[PDB]
Amino acid sequence: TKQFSKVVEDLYRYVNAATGKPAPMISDDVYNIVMENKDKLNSAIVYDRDFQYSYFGFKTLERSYLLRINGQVAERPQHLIMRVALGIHGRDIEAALETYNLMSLKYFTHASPTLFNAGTPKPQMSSCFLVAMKEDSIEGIYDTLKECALISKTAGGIGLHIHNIRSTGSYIAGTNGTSNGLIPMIRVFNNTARYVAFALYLEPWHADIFDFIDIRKNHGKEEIRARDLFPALWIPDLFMKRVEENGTWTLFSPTSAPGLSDCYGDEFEALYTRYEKEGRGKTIKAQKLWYSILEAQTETGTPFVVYKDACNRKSNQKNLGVIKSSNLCCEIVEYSAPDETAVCNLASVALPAFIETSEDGKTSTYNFKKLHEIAKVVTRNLNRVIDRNYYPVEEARKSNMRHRPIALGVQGLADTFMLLRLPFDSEEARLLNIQIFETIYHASMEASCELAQKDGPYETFQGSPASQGILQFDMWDQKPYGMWDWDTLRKDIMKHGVRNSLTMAPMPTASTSQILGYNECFEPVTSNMYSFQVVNPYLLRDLVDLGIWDEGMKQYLITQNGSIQGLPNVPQELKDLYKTVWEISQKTIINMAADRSVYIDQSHSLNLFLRAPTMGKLTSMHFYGWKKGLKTGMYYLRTQ
Amino acid sequence: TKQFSKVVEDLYRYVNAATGKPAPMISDDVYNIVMENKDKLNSAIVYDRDFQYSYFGFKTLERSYLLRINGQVAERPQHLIMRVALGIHGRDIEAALETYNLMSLKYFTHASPTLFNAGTPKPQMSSCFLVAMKEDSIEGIYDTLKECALISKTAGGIGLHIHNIRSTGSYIAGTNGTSNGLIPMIRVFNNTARYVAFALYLEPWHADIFDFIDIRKNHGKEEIRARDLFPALWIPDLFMKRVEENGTWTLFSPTSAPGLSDCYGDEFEALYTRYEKEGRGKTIKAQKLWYSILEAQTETGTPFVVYKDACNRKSNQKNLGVIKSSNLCCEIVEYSAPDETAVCNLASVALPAFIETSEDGKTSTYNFKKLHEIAKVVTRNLNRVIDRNYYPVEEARKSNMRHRPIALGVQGLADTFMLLRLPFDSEEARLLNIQIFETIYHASMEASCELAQKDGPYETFQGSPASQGILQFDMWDQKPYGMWDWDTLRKDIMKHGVRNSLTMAPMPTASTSQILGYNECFEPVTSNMYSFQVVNPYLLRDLVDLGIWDEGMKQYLITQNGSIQGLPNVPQELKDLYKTVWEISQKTIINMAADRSVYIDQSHSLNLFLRAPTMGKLTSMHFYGWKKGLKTGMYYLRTQ
Amino acid sequence: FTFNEDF
Amino acid sequence: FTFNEDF
Ligand SMILES: Cc1cn([C@H]2C[C@H](O)[C@@H](COP(=O)(O)OP(=O)(O)OP(=O)(O)O)O2)c(=O)[nH]c1=O
Ligand SMILES: Cc1cn([C@H]2C[C@H](O)[C@@H](COP(=O)(O)OP(=O)(O)OP(=O)(O)O)O2)c(=O)[nH]c1=O
Ligand SMILES: [Mg+2]
Ligand SMILES: [Mg+2]
Repeated sequence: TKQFSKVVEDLYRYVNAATGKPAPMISDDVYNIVMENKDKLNSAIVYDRDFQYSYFGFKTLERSYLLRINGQVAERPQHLIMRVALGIHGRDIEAALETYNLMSLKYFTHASPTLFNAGTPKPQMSSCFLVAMKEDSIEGIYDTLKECALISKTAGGIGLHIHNIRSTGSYIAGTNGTSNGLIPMIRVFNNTARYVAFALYLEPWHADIFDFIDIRKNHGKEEIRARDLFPALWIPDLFMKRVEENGTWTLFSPTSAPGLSDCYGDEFEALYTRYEKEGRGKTIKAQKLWYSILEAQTETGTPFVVYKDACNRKSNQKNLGVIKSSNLCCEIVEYSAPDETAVCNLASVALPAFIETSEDGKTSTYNFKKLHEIAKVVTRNLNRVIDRNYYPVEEARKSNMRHRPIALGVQGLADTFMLLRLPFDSEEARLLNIQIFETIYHASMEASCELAQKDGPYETFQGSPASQGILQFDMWDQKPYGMWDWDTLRKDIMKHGVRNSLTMAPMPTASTSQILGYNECFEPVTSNMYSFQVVNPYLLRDLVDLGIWDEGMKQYLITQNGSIQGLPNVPQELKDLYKTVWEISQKTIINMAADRSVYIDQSHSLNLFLRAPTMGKLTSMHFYGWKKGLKTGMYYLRTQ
Repeated sequence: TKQFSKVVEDLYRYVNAATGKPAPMISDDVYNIVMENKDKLNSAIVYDRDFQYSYFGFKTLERSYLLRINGQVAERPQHLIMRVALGIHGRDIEAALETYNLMSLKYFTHASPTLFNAGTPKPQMSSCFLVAMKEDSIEGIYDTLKECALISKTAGGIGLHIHNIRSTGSYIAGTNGTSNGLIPMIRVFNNTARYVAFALYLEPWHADIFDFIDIRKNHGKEEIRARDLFPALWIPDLFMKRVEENGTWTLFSPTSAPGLSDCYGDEFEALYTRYEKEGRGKTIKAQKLWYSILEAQTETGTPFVVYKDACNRKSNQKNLGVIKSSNLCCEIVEYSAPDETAVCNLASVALPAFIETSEDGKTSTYNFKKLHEIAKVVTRNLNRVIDRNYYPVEEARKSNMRHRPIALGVQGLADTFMLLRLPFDSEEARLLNIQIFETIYHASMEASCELAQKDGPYETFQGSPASQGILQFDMWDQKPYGMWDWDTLRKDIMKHGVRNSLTMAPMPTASTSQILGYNECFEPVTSNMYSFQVVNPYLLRDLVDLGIWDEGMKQYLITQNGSIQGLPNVPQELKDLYKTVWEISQKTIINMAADRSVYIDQSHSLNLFLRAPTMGKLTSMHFYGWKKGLKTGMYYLRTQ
Repeated sequence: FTFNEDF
Repeated sequence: FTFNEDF
């Protein structure tokens, strides 16, 4: 239509012809805003920026993001972006226009649900939810089920923790019967998910643990499986110790050993230890469970591994109570309770947008000042999203409004390293990683402090680590790299507060990185060849600058896993620079994750890749991340 | 232990050793009653009556009814009976002692759940529940699901009606998606039933009807089935007309044709007809659906057939609103709503207990006066049960307390006919059937009127048919057979009310008839041979009185379907008297069901038996019951 | 379809 | 089980 206000007209007046029901695609609110500002809004759009995408990147928007009329695309990309900008900012036209420009130029983007839903009548802009199992009763299980069903009407993922449901064989008052345990109850939630993804969180001392970790096994032992949901372990340090030292581990039903999931560290160890001596559970060899874990991971990629004590000891939300899960993708570490369902408010900064080639020659630099700036903008966007969001359930509204947690992420890390000619595993990639995550943390906390000065600190700020001057890297007992002035930031925080309980959680970017044409989040390249036929564009240009690219190359690069090691007409500096993730030591991956993590409020989704997997390599890879103090030891195990 | 008060002591003080939790088997209430009356109670028991059972009848009590300690029977049958008597009557010791004697002598019994649960701490004495689907929304579906889960913690069946859930393809506001329809939602309830029987009720104009009636088909078209639940049709007369006259039938989604399940008879016809002309649905040939129905029944025995208009036009509960289902077994016709879940309060009168052989010779008579009397006792028991019952959900408490419906049944009809030497199909069996059901209706309504004089009429009595002098047989436009004075009864009812909205619903007796050694309810014998090796005892004695019984008979009777037609050394009077249900015309079965039904408040479970089934026989058998004014046209189709 | 038969 | 390896 080439006129934003007109496509807003069409989308707003849309009527479902099949039924005769008016089916508005835009909220009253955002429609009134567009009309009262139609000239400023319409002439702000730079339609030239629609060509600033790729083919497969534009096709991702076209296939799934751009609003449609009669199955016909009704929005151009600039319209979608301006819709999202207004959906976020409402009446703040100048804030909207800035977000429009920065997003359209590709400095950052917002998570899928924001892009779908910003500026529509039910604007559910948040990626995921962390649900507490409400109580160990039919009532609690079915109240929780209803809530998960309600959450799934507008979709976005669910992380659900079930440490409190009594295991198989457990006694039930007023009946001859005993509990069926977890698996049967998991099958109820699976079925609801199917009717209307799910991650399930459990502590490894739970007596149904062996069955739980095989939830995704292929060999179908009938009604003891549930493929559809993802198991995630919530691992206490004691577990890992016992495995390392080859000792024992005791399985309990939470009704015979209550409170285990309501404490952590030493208080857990003491309470767990007392329960073991009172013969309340069933003892086995720690390594028997360990073995079963790694078999499940080797075969299914699951369960995920997130360290409970690391999460809780190093969370600014520790004044709230004990955090009992993470989320679907293993980056969110936010408190939940029967009446508080934690929400993920996500957006990603495009890291390559800050590469500048300044003062002639091959020299490119990285603009940390512009990064600091854009991270400040996204932090403010994300706060606007807390408030303007549609909450599918009241538990989620209560959680978000009370603690106001935010999750800033990144995309194009690998892209950034490659454009700057840095091998992922170099000392220069290692330093740039630290600096980026430092500036993003400093900027988000600075912007959040500004917000606290304007609107007050979040309700639960007092008594929090941040209020006592304890920032994230402090909880790792480190000094910050020191590109930014932390003293002054910390001073202002203790004086004024921050608006957000939490700020950082580098997530799986997935389809929001496909649109901008960057590699997923903070990962390296899985292949120098994706899909059709597309080779790594940075690699492709280097092979064309040596004049060696042709068809006697496209074949090779295909039937060779997208790898370039072992190509004879290829300089060593190129091999170093375009290692596949299978070709990078996972020790380097974990080291670099440990570096950035001192600057991460929450966690981050650490996918791990093992070429020639053995139970010994996996065990070592796990204990390495664990001794590194990682919160998320592992998202998916990818293999072979 | 031979001492009731002592076994009450043991059961009350029971402790679950595995857990250390005190697990009382008796309520505080009933325990205090036993102790304060221990001498009267203990010396009332006649332990000689434990031998007044059969082997397989005692074994039914032993296997499943008698309370147990460490998996060891802790109650003798007289203890169980005295427990039930006290559970029903509480402080009314003289009422308890009467029920004790009458039950122990085997004049009547109570439904399974009463026998299990009477006098225990959660005394859930009611057989089944009729649940309304609360609303066409995720909220309503999941509130309904929770309620069904709650009901299943203490078991007893569920009849659930789902006429209000929108069908496959139906529009949903705020989404690109359309509804999955009924089958997927049925699979959610199936799974809950499995986790924690179910009958499902639907009107045949619902657009998912074809899939609904095949819910139990063997050939497993994956996730479109749900074997576990029973489909039951709620058939409007218009449907049957259209099939008979070979015309059309229109399928609607209740959102495009709302209110159809909230009217009946002519008002339905008018509203259905208007919707058909407004082109709101999809027209097909009535006989296409009909055909599909009979294929499903022939193959699975389901769906059940209950006539909506017959049920509603002839219900004393019609002042409440429109009745939208029956129950699991197809005898209950009671109103339900989102906040009122109808309850089945069941007990069966043992019909053979009234056969008397008076003034020498072969002459036995039937004591209708003693029948009238015992029916009066059971009516009062059943009212005590309304009040002393534990309700698993509030919807059910509200329903029972407000309208106080009761369901008296029978067992040993066939037994009665055979002991009196009457062929099931004789004019004398036809008259005795009418007389029995007349006296039971007269007695229950008389006792209920007495109760209304003592405690007031039920809350919804005014504006009801009964309050305008319209009794059940009146609604069939018949004169009562007239063994009892109806004028005087009707007069007292209009003056004083009745305590119960409803009184009669001859049900499947099942395991409560196995204990007393009688044939199921109002059915004839399926075989003259059950199970081991037991021949019909009345048949067995007649073959021994001709001296022909041996092993060259036990073989025959086994490999011959338990039939005696086509045995040469067997008199014609015997063949007539011991016809198998396969050998009795189903026309006679339906005629006799139509006779008693003028005296039935609710409905009765009419199982039908077809020897050499054809689509034509089944169609005829259906239309015959339908033109007979039957409420329940068919419970299960048994075949072959 | 046949309505009126011996069953 | 072996904790300390080349991965
Ligand atoms: C009723 C029921 C419960 N359960 C599980 C669900 C919960 O995890 C647990 C408790 O159910 P509850 O509904 O809490 O049962 P209850 O109230 O009788 O509790 P208690 O035993 O303490 O007296 O048992 C089943 O697995 N199957 C069942 O049929
Ligand atoms: C959300 C959802 C609903 N349904 C069904 C359940 C109900 O029968 C029906 C309505 O769901 P509702 O929860 O009532 O959806 P809604 O509030 O958006 O209602 P409406 O369309 O009128 O605006 O759709 C599905 O089958 N699958 C789904 O994912
Ligand atoms: Mg409980
Ligand atoms: Mg709705």
